[PDB]
Amino acid sequence: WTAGLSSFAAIPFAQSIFYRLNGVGITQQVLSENQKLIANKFNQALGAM
Amino acid sequence: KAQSKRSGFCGQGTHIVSFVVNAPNGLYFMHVGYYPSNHIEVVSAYGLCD
Amino acid sequence: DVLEQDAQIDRLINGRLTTLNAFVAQQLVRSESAALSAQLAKDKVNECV
Repeated sequence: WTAGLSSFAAIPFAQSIFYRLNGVGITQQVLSENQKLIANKFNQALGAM
Repeated sequence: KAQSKRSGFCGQGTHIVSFVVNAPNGLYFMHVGYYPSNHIEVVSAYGLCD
Repeated sequence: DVLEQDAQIDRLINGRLTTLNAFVAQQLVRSESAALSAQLAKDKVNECV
């Protein structure tokens, strides 16, 4: 979680990826919630590796 | 010069202030380290939407 | 003959110890490089991971 600093959290890993992605790239929640395959695209890259 | 507020390059944990004094044939550092030493589980909400 | 063999043993011992000294020196350099790389690794884990 971007908001949490040096603290334990109980969130799904995909939600944690979204918080990091929002900080890394300025994409609005509507833009992030479009195809919803953004995490799947990461999985395809991980599978190729 | 300033609190690190980042990865702990200096004292373990958050480092409030660090003081440096000369050492024989070198420099000795005395950073201050904050340790929680206790954790209590609290259920929390992501604010609210209206 | 034993007297000549003892002289041959002497030079062989001198060669072996010098080769061991070079091997130990290389290991000492490797350990110093490992300490620097381990410090880099700890910083990398905290900064990126």
